[PDB]
Amino acid sequence: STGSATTTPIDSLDDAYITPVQIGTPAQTLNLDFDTGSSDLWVFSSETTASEVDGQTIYTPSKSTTAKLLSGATWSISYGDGSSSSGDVYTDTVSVGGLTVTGQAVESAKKVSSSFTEDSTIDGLLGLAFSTLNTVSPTQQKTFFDNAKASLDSPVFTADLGYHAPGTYNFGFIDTTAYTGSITYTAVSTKQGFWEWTSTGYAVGSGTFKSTSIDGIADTGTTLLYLPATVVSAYWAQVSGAKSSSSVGGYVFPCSATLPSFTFGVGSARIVIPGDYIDFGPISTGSSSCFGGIQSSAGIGINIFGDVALKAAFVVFNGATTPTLGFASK
Ligand SMILES: NCc1ccc(C(F)(F)F)cc1
Ligand SMILES: NCc1ccc(C(F)(F)F)cc1
Repeated sequence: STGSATTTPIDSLDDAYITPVQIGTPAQTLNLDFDTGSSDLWVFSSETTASEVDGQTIYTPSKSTTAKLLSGATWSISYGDGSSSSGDVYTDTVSVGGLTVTGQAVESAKKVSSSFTEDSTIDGLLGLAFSTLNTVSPTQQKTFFDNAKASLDSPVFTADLGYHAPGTYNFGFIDTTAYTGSITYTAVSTKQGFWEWTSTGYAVGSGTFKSTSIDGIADTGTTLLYLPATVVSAYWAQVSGAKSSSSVGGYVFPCSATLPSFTFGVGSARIVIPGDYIDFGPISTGSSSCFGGIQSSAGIGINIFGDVALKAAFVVFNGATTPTLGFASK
């Protein structure tokens, strides 16, 4: 079997992408944030503290004839940005673009952090990292991808994120019409539960390519590109007037500047991020200081190839017994 679903940016800056997901019988359609950096499928629900819901579409298990409460199971998650949520667990039927999984763990939020409440466009998250990171206790649960793997034509999914435009998540097949040239595959380490890989280096604009190993994770659930301080300093040094601002919390630049592209290596291949992808607009309404899309990972502890990098490529998440990541230009 296969599945295909359109994913849409939630705002004018591509801060996140939402994809419609059908849950329950009859279907309840929720717009979920597909997150290859986490492994919980959790949703706003009829059980969520009422004051913590502000416009989200909620999952109502009591209206689904296929929902079963997973007795005694709870979940609690904290994301690298400080957001968090927790609740109890149902199993139900979950469908993504024609691909159906029965008995999927659907984690019902009882409590969500403020950043989720204020995001009226995101009804929940669909985790696509490895199931070892799932937070359900006392019995760990599998991700949607792990549950679907056996019935998929090929144990893969692909991310084709758009720049200020819709894109596509495909499950079980590779669309050879969606990219140019060849796909370059690179080894993945699952030892931390992430889609973790090693980039072979970088270039700033038309500068010389620097061969150097950068270990990081492919994370559709993170907006920006977080790289080591040496690399990030080399990039912003090429933008007149750019500086790291402690009050803002990262590199800012004059909104009148033109940004250079950023190239990152995948084996012997190169993915080029156009400079416009790195502009995240004014730091406050009406400001002439703009926020940069490439930031330092020094405070994080791991390098993150977030949406800024991934949307410049066609990305294959190969969940074979030896997992790999594939990157192609598009
Ligand atoms: N998108 C999920 C996510 C968020 C943060 C991290 C961090 F910070 F731990 F790297 C990993 C994965
Ligand atoms: N990386 C996972 C993640 C995704 C979105 C959010 C937000 F935007 F809702 F806060 C937090 C954490």
